[PDB]
Amino acid sequence: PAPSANPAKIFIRRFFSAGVAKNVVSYSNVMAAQRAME
Amino acid sequence: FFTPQVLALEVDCNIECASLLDLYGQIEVSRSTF
Repeated sequence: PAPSANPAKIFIRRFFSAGVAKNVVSYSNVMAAQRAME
Repeated sequence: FFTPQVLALEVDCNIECASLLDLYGQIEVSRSTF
């Protein structure tokens, strides 16, 4: 079944960096959604 | 007329130093001047 080999390694090569625990959304997006509730 | 047997070894001897980039705190960032 599962081959564990996706073509999504194109980013972890250098475009991303492993083991960093990056946040999922930009802080600008958070505050934008914040002020948009008022 | 005599063709040498090209063996498949490649020597190197080139220490990097050692890794020291995993101790520091890691924070991914965005457009500069945070």
